[PDB]
Amino acid sequence: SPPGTLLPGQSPDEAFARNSVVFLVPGAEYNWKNVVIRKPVWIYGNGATVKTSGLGPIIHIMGDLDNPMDVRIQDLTFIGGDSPDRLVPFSAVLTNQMALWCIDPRITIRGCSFYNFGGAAIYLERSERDGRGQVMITDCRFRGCRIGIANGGSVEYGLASQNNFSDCQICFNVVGGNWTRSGNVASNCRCMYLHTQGMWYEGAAGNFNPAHGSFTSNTLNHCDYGGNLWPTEFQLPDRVINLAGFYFDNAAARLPNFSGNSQWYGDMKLINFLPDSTFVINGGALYGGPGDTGVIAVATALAAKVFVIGCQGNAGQQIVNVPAANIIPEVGTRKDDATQPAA
Amino acid sequence: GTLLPGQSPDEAFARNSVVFLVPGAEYNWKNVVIRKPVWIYGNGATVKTSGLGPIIHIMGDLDNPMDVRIQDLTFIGGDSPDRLVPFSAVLTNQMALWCIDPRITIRGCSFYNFGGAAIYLERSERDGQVMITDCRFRGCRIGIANGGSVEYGLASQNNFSDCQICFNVVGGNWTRSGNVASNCRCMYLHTQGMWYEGAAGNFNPAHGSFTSNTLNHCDYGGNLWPTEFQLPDRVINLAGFYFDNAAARLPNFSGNSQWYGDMKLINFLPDSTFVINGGALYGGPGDTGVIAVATALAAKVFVIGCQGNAGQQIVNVPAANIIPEVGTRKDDATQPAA
Amino acid sequence: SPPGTLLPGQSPDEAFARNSVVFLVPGAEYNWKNVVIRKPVWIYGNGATVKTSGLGPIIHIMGDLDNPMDVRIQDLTFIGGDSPDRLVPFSAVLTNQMALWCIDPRITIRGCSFYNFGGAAIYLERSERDGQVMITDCRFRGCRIGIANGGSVEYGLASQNNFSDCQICFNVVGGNWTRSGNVASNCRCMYLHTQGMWYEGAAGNFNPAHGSFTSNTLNHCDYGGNLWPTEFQLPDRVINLAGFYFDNAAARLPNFSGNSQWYGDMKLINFLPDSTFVINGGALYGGPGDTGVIAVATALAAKVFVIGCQGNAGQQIVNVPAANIIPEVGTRKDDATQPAA
Ligand code: MMC
Ligand code: MMC
Ligand code: MMC
Ligand code: MMC
Ligand code: MMC
Ligand code: MMC
Ligand code: MMC
Ligand code: MMC
Ligand code: MMC
Ligand code: MMC
Ligand SMILES: [Cl-]
Ligand SMILES: [Cl-]
Ligand SMILES: [Cl-]
Ligand SMILES: [Cl-]
Ligand SMILES: [Cl-]
Ligand SMILES: [Cl-]
Ligand SMILES: [Cl-]
Ligand SMILES: [Cl-]
Ligand SMILES: [Cl-]
Ligand SMILES: [Cl-]
Ligand SMILES: [Cl-]
Ligand SMILES: [Cl-]
Ligand SMILES: [Cl-]
Ligand SMILES: [Cl-]
Repeated sequence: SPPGTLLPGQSPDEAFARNSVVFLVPGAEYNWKNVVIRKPVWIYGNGATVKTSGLGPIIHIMGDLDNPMDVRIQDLTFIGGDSPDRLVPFSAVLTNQMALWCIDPRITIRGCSFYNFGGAAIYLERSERDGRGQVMITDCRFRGCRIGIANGGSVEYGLASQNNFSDCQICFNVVGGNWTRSGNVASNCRCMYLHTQGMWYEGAAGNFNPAHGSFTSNTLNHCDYGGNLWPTEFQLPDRVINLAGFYFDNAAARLPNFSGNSQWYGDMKLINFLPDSTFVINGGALYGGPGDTGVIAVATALAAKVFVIGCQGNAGQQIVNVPAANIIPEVGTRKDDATQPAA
Repeated sequence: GTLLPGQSPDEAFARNSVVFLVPGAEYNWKNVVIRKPVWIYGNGATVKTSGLGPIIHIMGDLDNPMDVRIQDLTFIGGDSPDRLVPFSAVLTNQMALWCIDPRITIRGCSFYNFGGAAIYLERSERDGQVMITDCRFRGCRIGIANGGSVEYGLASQNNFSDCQICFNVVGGNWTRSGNVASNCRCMYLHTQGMWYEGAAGNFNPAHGSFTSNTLNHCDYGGNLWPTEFQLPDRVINLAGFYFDNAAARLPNFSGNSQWYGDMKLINFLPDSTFVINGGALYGGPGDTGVIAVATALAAKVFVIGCQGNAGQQIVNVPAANIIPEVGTRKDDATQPAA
Repeated sequence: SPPGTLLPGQSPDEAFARNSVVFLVPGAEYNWKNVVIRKPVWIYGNGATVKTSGLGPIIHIMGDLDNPMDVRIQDLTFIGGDSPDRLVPFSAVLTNQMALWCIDPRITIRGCSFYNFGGAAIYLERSERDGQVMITDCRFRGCRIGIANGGSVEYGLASQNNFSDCQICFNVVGGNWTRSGNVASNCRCMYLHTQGMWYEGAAGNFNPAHGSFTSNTLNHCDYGGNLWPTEFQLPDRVINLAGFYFDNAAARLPNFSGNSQWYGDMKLINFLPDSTFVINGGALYGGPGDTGVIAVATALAAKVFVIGCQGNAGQQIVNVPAANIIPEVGTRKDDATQPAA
């Protein structure tokens, strides 16, 4: 192997430690487990596939926020197992079933695919509370994963755009604040966006300065009806929750900006958020029914702070607890029901 | 993995999972067939062709997890186009890529002077992720044609210029975001009885997402393609955005710029509303960049959070449906014409 | 040296003039100054780094708008110096401290990084008034200006880029660009357009701005992170920068939708009267004090709308009439001393 090439069966750790850039064998099958990257390196995957066994992650990446060079991973497929067991309860042990675990990340992940991870396919965390460590995840595919992307507290200002999710329970497990998530396509996932207190994958910085990012031009279809196979019921560290397409429950956090999103048979649960704010579902397409499929529900206590502006939709779409004066133009069927949203 | 000019592409694709072209070289291909996933690193090469297209036929395997991927490759379909020739079934073959049952990624490629659709995607049967990003389309009759049941694709950050129709839309649920189009007659077309519906037909159509796009100089100040356009069974008069299908819903439409970029909302499924949200609507003088809705459906259309000038005409949408006021509101039941 | 490879220490000018596509040595360190590209060429940077010295640009690119092939630069890091001197007054001298100076560009810049440029990291100009431009997935850090597009450099796309610790991200003259999905933090100004700018180029301040500005984030511009000064020297006067600064009676504002402004002040000083402007679908968070103020000139206030925006009580909206703000967001205020140029 000339310098820069990493063959199947060779030691990845040694290759990464000795090279600033590494090229994999085009279309080859690798088998990696707990590989450790301690310095910036670029990996050109060249259409290769990385399988694994046992307890993940496939790669541990120890970031150096001081170093101007980023870790970059392009054009690589990661396989976490065979098609998932969706009925297994989630637990601390399964949080290890990751493709990438990055701490203090300065990373670019572009054109990669992630199949059948029992935890988060990608997990980013910060070793200490503070965003000069820029994170970019674009043009990736996620299929069969429990969680797509988990960003811990103080992993901030990342960009996750133009990704495609299908058959995942939770696409974005959101803790760290200020991310832009734009132009992502999701279908047959229980939940595109989850934020609450007491989450998995908060990391060492904890649930700090959370969410309040940007969520634009995304599609979240068939969350609760007409495609998704993952259960609604989901085990957090201290309690069970009932997932929705968009789930937000944290009295100490603000919601992201929410504009240009399509929700066909979604459901959205705005359970709790910081009272010194408003929230607008802006420029959305809201399609649902018949029955309670693709419901948007807000806590009555906060309903007056929620608006639905410039949205299109059908009569079958239910909007729950938002005052009629707050919905311009009329869209869907407006309803009052203080039992909704349930946590 | 290297494929040289003059070698057989079919053999190279059938024998390799990944193929690298000679950087900057000129290839000459015609009716190449790909039957298994393969990645092509184009490396700035150019592919010319002759006769009847496509340049490449791609027979997809939806069962197979690997995608076909094509990067950094320029496709040339001919010399600068004959814009006055009537469109016909024969010209539908003048394609760069024809993909069936696609699981495909097309990134950083350029498509010049195709007499049909530069890219055509179809499904062999009614119900495979599709990504088309950072591509350039210039001089093509049609940019991207997605047939019925080719759904949930992403076409973003592409640039279209001097094309008659950028997106020939049949298949549903695509995201089309951040595309820049100038001097094209039509950015988006959906109707019944289209070209390139493919085997699944006009099924579960449109109702996708159309955000942050720019469609400029469609009917004035740049475009050279004719308005009049031949579908299989009738002639239509194109607009920057043309929608006529009583059995389909419109996409979400937010953050788009329309400078001299006419829109015709002729017909759509009555159990829906439509909003032109967060747009910039600039037009006039005269009837340039008109937004027109059928009077029968006008009450279901809203123009919300849009900016624009006095010269921009908005036709048949009720005044109560336009917040804030933008342009010059007008009633005219002869608009929009098919 | 096989065809298409350019090694450190070899002449870049000769390599570019002899090849249509060039591959750099993966992860190698190059040192270039005033390299000249006269014909389309693609550069695969392969994670290499380019340092420089003296007066920039690192690369001069003389475009041929007649030629269908683009210049393409991928996966390359450009270093303009050590961490910047933010208190130095800006002057004509420093405008040369660029990574890329392109004239009559047909160019794609993808996956590149730009560190510590004393001028514009990227400057695009047109040699004559009336060529597709794409700048995506790039990082800009410590630069005075990120991207400067001169007059008649139009219809470019700048999307999915990340800016931090820059004074001005986009120095906007040329019209009709789409700027979408960009993330900026700790920069004094994300968008600047006015008369009498730096980097107007040979075509001047012609057919300016009026593009598209969507899904961007501009955070901590005037508070809580940014270290660059507000006060900024243009050729003929000093201005006081804001996160979004627009002052040109002869130009229209871009479409403005889906943007987040946390401590991200906006000054709409002057713009063409035959238009309206809408802050659509935004998140507007500010306070306490005058941090993240949105201010419009009282003369033009009636033409400005704030539609479908969310925010907090601390966010100040100045001079926009109450009837123009739907739904209510922030604290509405009248003050004709704002915005100051
Ligand atoms: C971070 Hg292992
Ligand atoms: C970190 Hg602003
Ligand atoms: C995808 Hg919900
Ligand atoms: C089928 Hg939406
Ligand atoms: C599908 Hg050829
Ligand atoms: C391009 Hg209309
Ligand atoms: C030129 Hg708008
Ligand atoms: C173009 Hg120097
Ligand atoms: C970044 Hg203001
Ligand atoms: C702190 Hg935003
Ligand atoms: Cl660790
Ligand atoms: Cl679905
Ligand atoms: Cl967020
Ligand atoms: Cl191979
Ligand atoms: Cl065929
Ligand atoms: Cl034009
Ligand atoms: Cl659509
Ligand atoms: Cl009004
Ligand atoms: Cl070469
Ligand atoms: Cl020059
Ligand atoms: Cl976008
Ligand atoms: Cl602009
Ligand atoms: Cl938007
Ligand atoms: Cl004034």
